[PDB]
Amino acid sequence: GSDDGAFGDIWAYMSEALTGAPGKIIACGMLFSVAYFGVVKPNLGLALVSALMMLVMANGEKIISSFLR
Amino acid sequence: GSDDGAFGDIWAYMSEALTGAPGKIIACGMLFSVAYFGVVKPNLGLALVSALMMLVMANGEKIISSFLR
Amino acid sequence: GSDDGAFGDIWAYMSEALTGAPGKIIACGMLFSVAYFGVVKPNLGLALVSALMMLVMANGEKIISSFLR
Amino acid sequence: GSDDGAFGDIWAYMSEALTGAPGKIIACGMLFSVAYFGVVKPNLGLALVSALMMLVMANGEKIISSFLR
Amino acid sequence: GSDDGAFGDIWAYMSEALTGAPGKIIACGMLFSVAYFGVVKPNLGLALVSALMMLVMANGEKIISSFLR
Amino acid sequence: GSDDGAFGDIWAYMSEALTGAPGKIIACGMLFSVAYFGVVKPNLGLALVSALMMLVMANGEKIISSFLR
Amino acid sequence: GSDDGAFGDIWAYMSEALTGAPGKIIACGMLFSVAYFGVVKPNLGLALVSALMMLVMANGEKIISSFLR
Amino acid sequence: GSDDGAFGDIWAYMSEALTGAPGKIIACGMLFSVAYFGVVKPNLGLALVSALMMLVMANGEKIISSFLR
Amino acid sequence: GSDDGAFGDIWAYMSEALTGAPGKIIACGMLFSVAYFGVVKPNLGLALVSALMMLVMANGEKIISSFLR
Amino acid sequence: GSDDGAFGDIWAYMSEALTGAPGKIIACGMLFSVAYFGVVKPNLGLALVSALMMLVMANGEKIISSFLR
Amino acid sequence: GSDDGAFGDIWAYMSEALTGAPGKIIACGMLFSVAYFGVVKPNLGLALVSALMMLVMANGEKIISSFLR
Amino acid sequence: GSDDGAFGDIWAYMSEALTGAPGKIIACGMLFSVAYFGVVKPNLGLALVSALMMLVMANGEKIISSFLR
Amino acid sequence: GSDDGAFGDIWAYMSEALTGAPGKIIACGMLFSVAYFGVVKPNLGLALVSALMMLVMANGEKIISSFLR
Amino acid sequence: GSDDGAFGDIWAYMSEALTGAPGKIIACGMLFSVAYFGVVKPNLGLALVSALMMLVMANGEKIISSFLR
Amino acid sequence: GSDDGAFGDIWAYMSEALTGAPGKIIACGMLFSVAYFGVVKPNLGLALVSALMMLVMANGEKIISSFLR
Amino acid sequence: GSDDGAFGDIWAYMSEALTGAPGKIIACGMLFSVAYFGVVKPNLGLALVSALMMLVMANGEKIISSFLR
Amino acid sequence: GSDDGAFGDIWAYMSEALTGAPGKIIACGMLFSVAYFGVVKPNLGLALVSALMMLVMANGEKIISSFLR
Amino acid sequence: GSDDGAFGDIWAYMSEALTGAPGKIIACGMLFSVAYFGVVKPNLGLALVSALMMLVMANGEKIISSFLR
Amino acid sequence: GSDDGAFGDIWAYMSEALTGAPGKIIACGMLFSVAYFGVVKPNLGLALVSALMMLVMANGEKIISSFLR
Amino acid sequence: GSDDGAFGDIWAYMSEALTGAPGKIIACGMLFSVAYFGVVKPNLGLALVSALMMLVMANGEKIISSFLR
Ligand SMILES: CCCCCCCCCCCCCCCC(=O)OC[C@H](COP(=O)(O)OC[C@@H](O)CO)OC(=O)CCCCCCCCCCCCCCC
Ligand SMILES: CCCCCCCCCCCCCCCC(=O)OC[C@H](COP(=O)(O)OC[C@@H](O)CO)OC(=O)CCCCCCCCCCCCCCC
Ligand SMILES: CCCCCCCCCCCCCCCC(=O)OC[C@H](COP(=O)(O)OC[C@@H](O)CO)OC(=O)CCCCCCCCCCCCCCC
Ligand SMILES: CCCCCCCCCCCCCCCC(=O)OC[C@H](COP(=O)(O)OC[C@@H](O)CO)OC(=O)CCCCCCCCCCCCCCC
Ligand SMILES: CCCCCCCCCCCCCCCC(=O)OC[C@H](COP(=O)(O)OC[C@@H](O)CO)OC(=O)CCCCCCCCCCCCCCC
Ligand SMILES: CCCCCCCCCCCCCCCC(=O)OC[C@H](COP(=O)(O)OC[C@@H](O)CO)OC(=O)CCCCCCCCCCCCCCC
Ligand SMILES: CCCCCCCCCCCCCCCC(=O)OC[C@H](COP(=O)(O)OC[C@@H](O)CO)OC(=O)CCCCCCCCCCCCCCC
Ligand SMILES: CCCCCCCCCCCCCCCC(=O)OC[C@H](COP(=O)(O)OC[C@@H](O)CO)OC(=O)CCCCCCCCCCCCCCC
Ligand SMILES: CCCCCCCCCCCCCCCC(=O)OC[C@H](COP(=O)(O)OC[C@@H](O)CO)OC(=O)CCCCCCCCCCCCCCC
Ligand SMILES: CCCCCCCCCCCCCCCC(=O)OC[C@H](COP(=O)(O)OC[C@@H](O)CO)OC(=O)CCCCCCCCCCCCCCC
Ligand SMILES: CCCCCCCCCCCCCCCC(=O)OC[C@H](COP(=O)(O)OC[C@@H](O)CO)OC(=O)CCCCCCCCCCCCCCC
Ligand SMILES: CCCCCCCCCCCCCCCC(=O)OC[C@H](COP(=O)(O)OC[C@@H](O)CO)OC(=O)CCCCCCCCCCCCCCC
Ligand SMILES: CCCCCCCCCCCCCCCC(=O)OC[C@H](COP(=O)(O)OC[C@@H](O)CO)OC(=O)CCCCCCCCCCCCCCC
Repeated sequence: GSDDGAFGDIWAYMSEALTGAPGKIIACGMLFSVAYFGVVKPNLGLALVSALMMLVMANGEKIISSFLR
Repeated sequence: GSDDGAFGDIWAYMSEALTGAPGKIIACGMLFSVAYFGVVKPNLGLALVSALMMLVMANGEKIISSFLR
Repeated sequence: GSDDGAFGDIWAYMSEALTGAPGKIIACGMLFSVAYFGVVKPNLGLALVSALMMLVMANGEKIISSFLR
Repeated sequence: GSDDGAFGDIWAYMSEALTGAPGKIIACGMLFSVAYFGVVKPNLGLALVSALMMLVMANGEKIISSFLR
Repeated sequence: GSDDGAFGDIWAYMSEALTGAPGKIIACGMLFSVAYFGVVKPNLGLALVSALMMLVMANGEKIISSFLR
Repeated sequence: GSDDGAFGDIWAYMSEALTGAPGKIIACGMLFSVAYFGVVKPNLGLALVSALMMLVMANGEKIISSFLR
Repeated sequence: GSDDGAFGDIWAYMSEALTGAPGKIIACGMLFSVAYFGVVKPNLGLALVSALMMLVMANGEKIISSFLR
Repeated sequence: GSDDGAFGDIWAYMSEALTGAPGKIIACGMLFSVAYFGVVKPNLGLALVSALMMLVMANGEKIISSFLR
Repeated sequence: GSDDGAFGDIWAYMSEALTGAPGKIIACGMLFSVAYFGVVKPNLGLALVSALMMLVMANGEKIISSFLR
Repeated sequence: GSDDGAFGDIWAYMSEALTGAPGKIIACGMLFSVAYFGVVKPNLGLALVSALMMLVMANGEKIISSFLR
Repeated sequence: GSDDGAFGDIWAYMSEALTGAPGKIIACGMLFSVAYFGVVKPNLGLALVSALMMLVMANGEKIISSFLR
Repeated sequence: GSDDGAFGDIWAYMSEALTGAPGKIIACGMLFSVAYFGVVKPNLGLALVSALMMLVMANGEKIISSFLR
Repeated sequence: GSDDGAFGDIWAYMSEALTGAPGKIIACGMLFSVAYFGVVKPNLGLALVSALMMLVMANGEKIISSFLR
Repeated sequence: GSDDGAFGDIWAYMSEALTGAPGKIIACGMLFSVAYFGVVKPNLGLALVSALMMLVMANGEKIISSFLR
Repeated sequence: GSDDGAFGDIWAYMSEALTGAPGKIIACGMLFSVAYFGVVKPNLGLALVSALMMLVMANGEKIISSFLR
Repeated sequence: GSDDGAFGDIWAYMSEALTGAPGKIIACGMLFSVAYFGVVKPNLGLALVSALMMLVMANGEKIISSFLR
Repeated sequence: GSDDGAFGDIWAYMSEALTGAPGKIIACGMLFSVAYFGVVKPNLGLALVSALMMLVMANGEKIISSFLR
Repeated sequence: GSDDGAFGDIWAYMSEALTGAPGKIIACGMLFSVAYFGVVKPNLGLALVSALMMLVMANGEKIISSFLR
Repeated sequence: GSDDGAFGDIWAYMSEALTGAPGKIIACGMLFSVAYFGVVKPNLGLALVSALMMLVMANGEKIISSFLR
Repeated sequence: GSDDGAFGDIWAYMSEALTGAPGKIIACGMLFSVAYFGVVKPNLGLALVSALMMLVMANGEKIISSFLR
């Protein structure tokens, strides 16, 4: 596909925000949720799942660009 | 069918936008939704479903052209 | 029935447009709707229903000609 | 009743047009409406209702001739 | 990614709060839960798991910044 | 009741279509739905229910003719 | 009441059509609807309700004649 | 009141037609409507309401004669 | 029943697609789901259930043709 | 069945991804889960079950192609 | 209250029908529903609730006459 | 207020009919509705609500006379 | 109550069908469900509950006739 | 009860299928489940329970016919 | 019972697979489990139980055919 | 058709105004409406529909010229 | 298209107001609605949707100018 | 954008009220809701979500001004 | 923010009521719920969670004033 | 906080009822539950936990007043 056009700016902003401030806020939210739910039931596996989700987010733009040319 | 006519330009724009900027924006929206809903309930299967939906979107024009000659 | 007459040209245009540019535009609209509604609730079954509707559209002229001789 | 008279030609034209070009145009309109309304809410039952209406149209002249002798 | 933008202040507040007062409150909650559940079943391994979770929290901002550029 | 009359052709077409192409299409739709919903939750009991519904469809004309003389 | 009069023929036609071709067409419509809605949600209870409605239709003329003398 | 007079014949005809052929035609219409609307939404309660309306019609002349002496 | 008619092409396409590309895609989806859910809870019985569902899909057209003549 | 058609590309991508990068990611996830759950309860049998699941995944395309012709 | 008047016949018919044929039909409907819903989830408590509802129906006329003098 | 006047007879008839034949017919209608809706969802609480409504109807004339002197 | 009237035929048909073909079909459905759910969790107590439900169905007409005179 | 009627064919098919191909498939499913669950926990008592369930299935039609006359 | 019908192919495949490749895979799984659990607690009696389970599997089709005629 | 004549100037002005200032004003009105209605119910699909309507407006002159020669 | 003409001032005012005071008022309205609806059901995803709508509004003039030349 | 104009005062009032008395009232409402819903189900995570929503509200004016220039 | 204005009195009342009579009533409700749910399952940890929620309520006004200036 | 106001009476009643009749009823319920569950599994530790919960209830008003000024 083409990254330009009438919606090029919106797509660019979303792609940079995926690894930018909103993405970091969401990742910090996952970290806070993992810490909070670990008070009663300590489970560090959810931390690993959160790290994997962060890795997926870091590669989200590449995946989208590969699937949608 | 025929890709030309009075509505040829609209169809062409929609077909290129399916894998273009609007399609990439929608895919980034799916990625953001997967990241956001994973804060409380971490579920990486929805990421796989989103990848499959992106693959379907990448093949949408081919499917439409095959069904509608 | 008879495909000719005073309204033969209108019927011919509609029959070719069912699988032509307007039909492809409508199918692309279904694909866009399926992609958009899958952001919050991923559901690939609606994609299958859309494919079935496209198959029905591809056979619409045959069905109409068979029912209305 | 009698199919002839001063209005025999009008009745003949209407009876042939029920399954002719105007009837096929109306059936194609139903198909287009079913396809269009299926973009947001996919519902293939309306296609079945449209097929039943087409079947009724194909038998309209017989029904009219049976009721009105 | 970029730490600035419209959501830079929110991200900064969350990053400092991860190791700040809310994070310390959550860690104290884990300590209280470990002490309380140890009344009937004494288990100091959960204290070690809580310490590991605190160590993860102390490194949460670094992990998020490394994954999300 | 009587199978003939002004609506005899419509009733005949519907009765043959119950076990004909439309009925087979609906049964294939049930099979596709059973296969699709079995991806996340494998449940072969719905296949048995679909087979029972197909058996009911195969006997639909007999049931209608018995109830409505 | 009296089954004869100026409207005796209309009443006779309606009474025979209740269990005749129109009634059978309506019952086949219920069967088709039950089959179609069972694709996504298999529910054979609606088939039982349809059978009960067919039984009511088969006794409709008797009920009307008993209530209206 | 008095059932005779200049309008005695009209009143007599209407009173006998309430439970006669027109009333039976209207009741058959209610039965047909109940059967038709039950194709998509099966609801046998409307059949009970129709039976109650038929019972009211059977007692309409008595009610009118009691209210209007 | 009859495999031909106005809906013969749709039925043929659905029957071949049951064991064709869409059916294989659905089966691959079941395999992916079995692999994904086996990360946390390894359960190879769901693989056997998926194989049985694939066997049912391979025999779906035969079952439909046997039930609906 | 046929591997080609409108959905041939999607099926091909899924079949190669079963043993490709997504399949390897899922297998690495199983390995990570086995390692993590072995910290408190060492169980190398789950490693054998994971190896068997990997073997099943390596043969998934063959199984699907054999069941669905 | 008074059981007679212009609506005495309607009230009498309804009171006898509560324990008459319509009431027995409704009770048989409850029995059929209890049997049908017990196929997947066997629950004989709903049978007890249905028996209690039948007991209430048998005493409905007495309750109405006691409340409404 | 005054119970007499030009509208004294109408008010008297309505007050006696509230607990008379029309009121009993309405109460029997509530009982029939409770029985009918209990076929699919058994709920005896609606019977209690119906009994309370009957009690309100039995006291309707007293309430009206107390509010409107 | 009275077994005759306008709804006597419907009540008779339902009473005979409770122990007739529909009742036997429902009982066979319970047997099939018990067999199917016993594949993963063998539980012969549900067979006893199904037998008790069949016994209740065999006595349903007697219970209805006793409660509703 | 009576084995004939509008639903006689459905009941006959279900009764023969209880000990026919579907019943044998379900029994083979129980055998496969017993074999699979015996890999980790060898328990041949579940095989005896499965044999008893097969014996119950072989006598299901007799039980249904005895309970429902 | 009858081994043929709409489900004859599925039953045949399951019966041959009981002693075929899936059955041999399950038996090899039992052997692997016996070997693995014998590392810490050597117990050759579980090998005898596994051999008995294999013997039961080899006779599963005969048992099913004898119980279900 | 011919773009010239007595009404050539009016047609030219309307055609340029479709994509000119009035068309842009109408499109801005759609954007304002989408923003305003999104305050209570956020729905970005209406933005996509508005973009499609803008695309239709951009091609309106071509469509009119193609249909009306 | 042309931004000038008789309606150039209106279009200019609307374009500047989209990102001006009215647009900021509408965005503040979305923020207030998100805060208010979060009192009973806390949902920060609606905040993300509101941010995306604000981003769309910021690019509305560019989209309109690109679609309408 | 421009903060001045005819709607500058309204925008200024809304921006100051977001962090002013109405915003504080809404935040106190969230605190009251969190306290009230914690009576039956104690959940302090909703307090964290409320704090995050308050942080978003404190940065709402900055976000709006950044998105809408 | 500013604590004064048109809504200053409402905000003041809510802030004092958070630690006033309504807040104490809610805290007593939490204590009553903890006591009541401890009858069957004694759990004093919920008392600690309730104390923490009370501490949060005591600091709610400070948190709101800090977040919303 | 302030113990007076519009809700002062409700708070006073709740505070006195915590150690009054409702609190004593709840404590007696805990004693009855401890006695009842001790029939099969004698456990006097639950009596100690109940005594501690009673001590907490006796100090509930003091705790609430200290936390909420
Ligand atoms: C101020 C202190 C720093 C924040 C500390 C805590 C942050 C919260 C995360 C952990 C709480 C976990 C326990 C929750 C307890 C819980 O049950 O939560 C339920 C609540 C609702 O989430 P869902 O809608 O997924 O849940 C549906 C049901 O679960 C409803 O209960 O979850 C959230 O709202 C938290 C996720 C937000 C995380 C993403 C936030 C970032 C996106 C927005 C960024 C701002 C956009 C601004 C645009 C203007
Ligand atoms: C420019 C970018 C490419 C377009 C991207 C998106 C296209 C829109 C489709 C997905 C949006 C889905 C979410 C919608 C959200 C939504 O609620 O939509 C509601 C809106 C109204 O649809 P209905 O009238 O079916 O809805 C009734 C109620 O639902 C009203 O809300 O749906 C549409 O207008 C979209 C369907 C148009 C699809 C067919 C268009 C092709 C036909 C016209 C071709 C041109 C004819 C020209 C003749 C001159
Ligand atoms: C006042 C005295 C000092 C506090 C002492 C005890 C503190 C509680 C911790 C130990 C209790 C353990 C036994 C619990 C017994 C138990 O079953 O708890 C269940 C309860 C609910 O937790 P989850 O939602 O994880 O549980 C789901 C199910 O388990 C429900 O039972 O757990 C908590 O609420 C405690 C965790 C809060 C810990 C994090 C608190 C800090 C985050 C909030 C900070 C304030 C944000 C303010 C924003 C305005
Ligand atoms: C040609 C193939 C054979 C037909 C196959 C399917 C037949 C349709 C039945 C199943 C579709 C179910 C899903 C529908 C999806 C759906 O939403 O339907 C909605 C549509 C409208 O029904 P209502 O007006 O009850 O609905 C009001 C709203 O629901 C509108 O949506 O229902 C029908 O038209 C079907 C019922 C007709 C059945 C009675 C037909 C027989 C009466 C006429 C006989 C001819 C008289 C001729 C006189 C000249
Ligand atoms: C690109 C990489 C290759 C794909 C890898 C993964 C594929 C996904 C399968 C495994 C995910 C399992 C965990 C899911 C996690 C999960 O919770 O999923 C939930 C989601 C929704 O499924 P249901 O509607 O059954 O679920 C209802 C609720 O469970 C909603 O959560 O499931 C799916 O969408 C996956 C099934 C699609 C499988 C069939 C797809 C093939 C049909 C469409 C073919 C295209 C038609 C095109 C027509 C134009
Ligand atoms: C960054 C470091 C490298 C990653 C290290 C760890 C990876 C996680 C695996 C081990 C954690 C085990 C303990 C978990 C603790 C746990 O309770 O997990 C629960 C969580 C939810 O899984 P389910 O939905 O199966 O669970 C349902 C309930 O168990 C919820 O608790 O499991 C996962 O999400 C992990 C499986 C993902 C494994 C497959 C990932 C690959 C598929 C996606 C590939 C990307 C697709 C991208 C498309 C855009
Ligand atoms: C003949 C057999 C004995 C009757 C058996 C059943 C009686 C019906 C009650 C139960 C049906 C419940 C399920 C209904 C299914 C249903 O959806 O009903 C809908 C229908 C319309 O009621 P509404 O107008 O309240 O409903 C508005 C919407 O719900 C329309 O669907 O309800 C009725 O007509 C029943 C209430 C009549 C009850 C009061 C009747 C007594 C007043 C009239 C007395 C005669 C006056 C004569 C003056 C000349
Ligand atoms: C063709 C082969 C012979 C049939 C073999 C299997 C028959 C099915 C029974 C066992 C399946 C159990 C596992 C199901 C898996 C399952 O989840 O089922 C769910 C499905 C829906 O049942 P409910 O509506 O009770 O369930 C609500 C939710 O559970 C939806 O999942 O259950 C049925 O449809 C089966 C009961 C029908 C049994 C009664 C049928 C006889 C009444 C109709 C007679 C015909 C009337 C014709 C009138 C025209
Ligand atoms: C292709 C190779 C031959 C097949 C080998 C294995 C067959 C599967 C049996 C053993 C697996 C045991 C471990 C399962 C692991 C497991 O957890 O299974 C769970 C899954 C769901 O069963 P339920 O719904 O009873 O379970 C509810 C929860 O347990 C969900 O996990 O069980 C089945 O689907 C297997 C039973 C099917 C057996 C009956 C099949 C025959 C009926 C259908 C016949 C076709 C009808 C066609 C109509 C068109
Ligand atoms: C690649 C190397 C060769 C494989 C070596 C080891 C194979 C595993 C057997 C021994 C492990 C024993 C210790 C396990 C440790 C353990 O705790 O296992 C637990 C795990 C789960 O089994 P269950 O669901 O019976 O257990 C329930 C709980 O025990 C969960 O822990 O057992 C299995 O998955 C192994 C049985 C599979 C054996 C049957 C496999 C053949 C059927 C599938 C054939 C493929 C179908 C394909 C269809 C597409
Ligand atoms: C003074 C304090 C600062 C204001 C605080 C709150 C502002 C309201 C926003 C949040 C309320 C959310 C809950 C509402 C509850 C609710 O149900 O609202 C319903 C109400 C009606 O909206 P719709 O017509 O979309 O709704 C149709 C149905 O939902 C009717 O209920 O929504 C609005 O009016 C709010 C949106 C206005 C937001 C845009 C305002 C800016 C445009 C006008 C600028 C002035 C133009 C002046 C020209 C002279
Ligand atoms: C008179 C004796 C003293 C009161 C003793 C008990 C007080 C109740 C608390 C413990 C019951 C726990 C077991 C409940 C069993 C239960 O299931 O409850 C369910 C019920 C509904 O609560 P939710 O809406 O959170 O629940 C949703 C679902 O759980 C519905 O079941 O909970 C409450 O209503 C209790 C919380 C009220 C506590 C706050 C009350 C103070 C706020 C109002 C102050 C007055 C405002 C006046 C303005 C005019
Ligand atoms: C008449 C004889 C004297 C009473 C003897 C026994 C009293 C019951 C206590 C011991 C039973 C223990 C075994 C239960 C077996 C059991 O499973 O119980 C379950 C049942 C439900 O409790 P939960 O809702 O905590 O349980 C949720 C699930 O466990 C449901 O099973 O527990 C209670 O209802 C007992 C607690 C009431 C105790 C508090 C009562 C005082 C509050 C109400 C005061 C009146 C307010 C009036 C306002 C108008």
